[PDB]
Amino acid sequence: QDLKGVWSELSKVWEQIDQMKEQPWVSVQPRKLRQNLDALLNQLKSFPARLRQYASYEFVQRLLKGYMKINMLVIELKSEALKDRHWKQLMKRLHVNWVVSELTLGQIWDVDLQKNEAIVKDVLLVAQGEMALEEFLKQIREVWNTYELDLVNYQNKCRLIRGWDDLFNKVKE
Amino acid sequence: TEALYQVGKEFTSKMDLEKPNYIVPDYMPVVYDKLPQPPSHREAIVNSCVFVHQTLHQANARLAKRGGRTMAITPRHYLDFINHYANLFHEKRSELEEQQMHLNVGLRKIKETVDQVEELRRDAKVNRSTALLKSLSAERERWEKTSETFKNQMSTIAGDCLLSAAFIAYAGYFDQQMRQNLFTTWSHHLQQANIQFRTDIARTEYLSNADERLRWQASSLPADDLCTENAIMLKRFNRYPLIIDPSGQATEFIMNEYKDRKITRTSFLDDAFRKNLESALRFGNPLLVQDVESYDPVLNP
Amino acid sequence: FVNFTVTRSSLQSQCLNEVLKAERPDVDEKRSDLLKLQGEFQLRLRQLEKSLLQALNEVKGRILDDDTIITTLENLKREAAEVTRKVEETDIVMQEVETVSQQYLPLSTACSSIYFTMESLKQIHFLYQYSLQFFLDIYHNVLYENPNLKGVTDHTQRLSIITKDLFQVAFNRVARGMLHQDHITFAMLLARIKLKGTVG
Amino acid sequence: MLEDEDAWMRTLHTTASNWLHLIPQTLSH
Repeated sequence: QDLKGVWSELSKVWEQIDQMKEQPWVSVQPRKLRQNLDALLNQLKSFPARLRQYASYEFVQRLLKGYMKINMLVIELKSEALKDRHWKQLMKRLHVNWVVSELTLGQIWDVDLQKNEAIVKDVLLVAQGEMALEEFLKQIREVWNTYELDLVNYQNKCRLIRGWDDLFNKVKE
Repeated sequence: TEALYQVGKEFTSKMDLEKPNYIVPDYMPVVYDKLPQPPSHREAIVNSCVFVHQTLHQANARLAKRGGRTMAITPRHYLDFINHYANLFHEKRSELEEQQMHLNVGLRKIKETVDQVEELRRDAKVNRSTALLKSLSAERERWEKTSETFKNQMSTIAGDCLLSAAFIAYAGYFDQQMRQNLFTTWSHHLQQANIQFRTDIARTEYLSNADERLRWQASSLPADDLCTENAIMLKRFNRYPLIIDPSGQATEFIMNEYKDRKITRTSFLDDAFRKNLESALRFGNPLLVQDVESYDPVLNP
Repeated sequence: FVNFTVTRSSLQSQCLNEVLKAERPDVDEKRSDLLKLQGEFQLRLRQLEKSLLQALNEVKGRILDDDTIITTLENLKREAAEVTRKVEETDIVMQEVETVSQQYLPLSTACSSIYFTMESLKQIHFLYQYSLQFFLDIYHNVLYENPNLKGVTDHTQRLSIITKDLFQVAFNRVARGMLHQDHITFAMLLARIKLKGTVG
Repeated sequence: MLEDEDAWMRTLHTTASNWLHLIPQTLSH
């Protein structure tokens, strides 16, 4: 009859975990996810000692502990560095056919991010490097699209260009 | 001492430094007066890890006493030492476990081959199978003893990594004589604490495979014990290195080693230094910066 | 920090290793073999087991093509015993190299003192600048291209001849690029170095 | 002592002590 008690007290935790898992991947905020997971773990810690002996409670506590442990990689997966190419690379390497618009937090959670941390680290490293190069090209585009040649009047005959040192220094850089 | 002890324990807690048969010494030397008593293996190892920092501070003070050029010792040296100790302990334990697993697989295959030749003896090729079996079983026995040796290697790994980890972290500026003096002091302190470590340790050999040494000698590495130890320090570094090379061989060595990665030369005195540093940091190519006597502070972060 | 700086002990070790390599190569082998009883020999011994296991299960009843696969198993039979002999003979060899190396140590100390004196020569005259390549070339001449060593096989005579030729060639090479006033000074320095290194 | 670096300050202490002892402490104006 204590099986009914542990199942009834664990049902609410299961509903909240599933509701979090059903959230679309775009709307996930990892800090809010950590807050919700911490609330769930503290709620689990308050169960009667009789329920805690069961394997189901240990399994659910271990599951939330694993989600907390991979919350770091979840934060890294919300990085703006990742693009369509990097999502394709993750899908190919992890052998998962995700749909980026339709992706949910649960699908990433149940995929063994803990075991496959090396692949995730490699892909996000490549994403960081490519983001660095992309933002450098963005800086070039913005600077040269917004650069105006300064002009200073010369004896009321015309305006000659001033700032050769700055222009040549920027071009050389 | 307490801060070093606590920051050591919580960084080396993930490591398996537990030995159920650690015979506590009758008289132990202690830097942390509040050590748990009788100390366990983890407690003794962390106390020795603090002994490394304390002895290095004493050595630097002694070098100042005799007029020698001293170098600042800071907590980051201790953090780098503990990080190197953890990485080295994990690497060596992983290597030994891989070798032991491969030898177990080899014993399985040797038993399989014994079964195959026994099947072939069920069938003048048959007579000489008595010789091949006489070889195979001997090889099997040999591999068995090899497996036994690996167990002893486990019992010796921890202290050995400590005596190497400190060497990678602390004694990089010192001369060869003081490097050996510090190593002997650390080894004596480890012996005093009953921590098991190899008696005749070769630092340059314990931290590098001969393929790497051959590759370094292929590059412009003057082949000496000090130069090999320095080359190791340029491989197992957590913090970026400062190469004091009046000869100039080490710069060429770094250049030849990282030529595949397209390393580029720069100096602080050069006018176009900051932009080259910006490019190297932005794109990830390795960099060598010369003339750090005029060290710019922009490189501090 | 990574210090690639020559010092007294570093040059002493380099010179001692060079002498052991040039004049007692057997001890050089027994020394390089004492630092190869660490990972090198055992790594090769099991890397041969890797090729053995590669060519041990490649069988379909053709293991006894001639009942001569033992050759591949004999190539590992030899080395193991050999690397089991050296592991057993690792205290005799260590004591032997220690005793033989201490004999050639005064030469190493003299070498370090001579080179550091040549480095000290800068503050006597601006021209008196000599690289470490200069001292090492002097030593290569004294050890390998020394005509006085030809026909001498006893090691003690070779060591004495090497020491005397080291002092002589160092003085000749340095003093050929010095003013006549300072020849006596450098000779006095070398005489003091030998007096430090002389026995009795 | 530029070649020799073993005690140099042990002798230099006595030498400087003797030099201080030799020079008079003050010169009256």
